[PDB]
Amino acid sequence: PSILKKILLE
Amino acid sequence: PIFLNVLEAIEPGVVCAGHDNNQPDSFAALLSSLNELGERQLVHVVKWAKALPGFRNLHVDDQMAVIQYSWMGLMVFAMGWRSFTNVNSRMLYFAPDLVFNEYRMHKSRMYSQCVRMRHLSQEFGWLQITPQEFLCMKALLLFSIIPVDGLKNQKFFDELRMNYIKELDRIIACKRKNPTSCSRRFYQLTKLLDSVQPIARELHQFTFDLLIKSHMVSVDFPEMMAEIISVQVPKILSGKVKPIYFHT
Ligand SMILES: C[C@]12CCC(=O)C[C@@H]1CC[C@@H]1[C@@H]2CC[C@]2(C)[C@@H](O)CC[C@@H]12
Repeated sequence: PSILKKILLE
Repeated sequence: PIFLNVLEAIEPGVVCAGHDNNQPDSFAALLSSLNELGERQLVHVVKWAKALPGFRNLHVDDQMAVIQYSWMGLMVFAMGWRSFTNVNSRMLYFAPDLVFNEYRMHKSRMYSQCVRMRHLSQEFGWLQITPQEFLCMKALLLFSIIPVDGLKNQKFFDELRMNYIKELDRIIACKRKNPTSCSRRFYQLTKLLDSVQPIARELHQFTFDLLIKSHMVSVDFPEMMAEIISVQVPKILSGKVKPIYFHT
């Protein structure tokens, strides 16, 4: 995704 | 009981839907709020999921996949638990500020799906599920649905799953003598976990149809929501991604 992905690789 | 210490310690807190109760109920308002709630609870799931024992062992890509394919069943499960402990499965406690009474159940046009959700809610009572069984069972849900081809590192996903199954197994085996009750408890609970899948897919179908015509009914979709319902849900509905059942 893109916003989901960020919450994870975070 | 290290595993249990962890599950109990990382359990998400109370999440509000941000619903404006003072507004008359109306399809759009109810669903727009469930979607907002859905988007919020999705954040906690990702944080909850990543702090799970052995989770970061999964290939970062299978971490997205599993979370993206199983949130519906996870959220519906917990929600059935909140309902059971608060409004005693009488109603549907989606959030503190978004409780569904029979009226709202009909008003959102999902009475049928809500009836099945409330049934699940009752099962926690009928089966006398403990707070510990609920937590081990809910962990398992995250590993309960995958693409038919397999994830990046399927060999490892199956390992993690096996361990979580063995845990739910110990949770039952603790504080229980002899062996038909255990063997029997394990049968009831794996059946309960299975019954979650059928409900999940119904909501998947419902939300997908909803998104397609969202702009016709004035129902808003958060960004990760509208994103996941058209990029991951469609593959569950088209048979690419499938639930893993214990029983046949
Ligand atoms: C997962 C949520 C929101 C979180 C929860 O407590 C369970 C509940 C089950 C119905 C879902 C809802 C999120 C938004 C959806 C997906 C609507 O689009 C249609 C079905 C709704």
